[PDB]
Amino acid sequence: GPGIPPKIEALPSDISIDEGKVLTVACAFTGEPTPEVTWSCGGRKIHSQEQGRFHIENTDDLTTLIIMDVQKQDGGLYTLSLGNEFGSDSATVNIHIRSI
Repeated sequence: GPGIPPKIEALPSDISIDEGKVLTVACAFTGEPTPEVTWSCGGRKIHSQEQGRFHIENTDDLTTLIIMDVQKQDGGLYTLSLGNEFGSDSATVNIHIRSI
């Protein structure tokens, strides 16, 4: 086909979750060819780690950020960026971790 610039369908502005739980943030998108997905926090790319607490699952129209056993230190602004040959898009979600 002709190609389609990437577009984050929607990302929440804010999400609150209890400390100690597993956070799951799914976000739908469009783009052709499939956009490269980058999640970042503090200006730094988050890497999906088999043995860590942070995991990322990407498909052709969805990306899901997973944070296991969330801690207060995990709170903050997470940026999702999408890039392909026809353009880019980004959005930020503020993750709030609730005490106790």
